[PDB]
Amino acid sequence: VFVSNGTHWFVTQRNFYEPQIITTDNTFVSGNCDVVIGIVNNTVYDPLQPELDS
Amino acid sequence: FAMQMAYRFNGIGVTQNVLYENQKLIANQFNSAIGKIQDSLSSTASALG
Repeated sequence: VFVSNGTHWFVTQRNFYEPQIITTDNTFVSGNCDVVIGIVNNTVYDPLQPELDS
Repeated sequence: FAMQMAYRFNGIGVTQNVLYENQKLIANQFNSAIGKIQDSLSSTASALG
């Protein structure tokens, strides 16, 4: 599930609060932001970015 | 409740984006199907058989 500690957005396993920083590894894409009732804006981190920035 | 029903979809092996991208359709089908229960129970006493 996505959750917020009031400042930052995390994804957690459902049955035990363990906050993981949101990435392309723990999330999957579908479509665009128009179709969903209740979607929120946030960054999603790309683990390949610092590997490509080097 | 739209996030609970996205767990219910994940449980049956339908990927949860299928709910959020069809949420008005799924809500209107649930609301219409709840409408049919009233007509069934009102019209046909042998439903309680």
